[PDB]
Amino acid sequence: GSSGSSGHSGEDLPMVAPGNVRVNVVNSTLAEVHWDPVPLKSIRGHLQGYRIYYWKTQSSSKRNRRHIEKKILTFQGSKTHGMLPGLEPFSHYTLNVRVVNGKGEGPASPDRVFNTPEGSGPSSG
Repeated sequence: GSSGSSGHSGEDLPMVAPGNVRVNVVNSTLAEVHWDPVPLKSIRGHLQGYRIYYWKTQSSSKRNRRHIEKKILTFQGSKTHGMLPGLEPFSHYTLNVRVVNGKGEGPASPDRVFNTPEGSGPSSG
């Protein structure tokens, strides 16, 4: 076989994703992800931001419009941590970090997990 043709010229694009990924749950509804500040050599050009993809785990939609809600988070500029607000308590979540530059994204780093504690607020039933 082959599978080939198409070429390009230009297109600087990123190459690797951030080191030492971790996440710390902060509040019942708020977590804080951590990652390493990648080299410009991997960014190739001008770092726009970190994006984070994440989804609800341990809910599992089932039957009625069965899919997984795969949400996105936006941290422009060269942070090394970024919060997950507007989540749920007593739930598992999965997320991953991706670099973005002036040309596009590159790869996403290894996925991570966090479970949120229990709750807080005027719950009753």
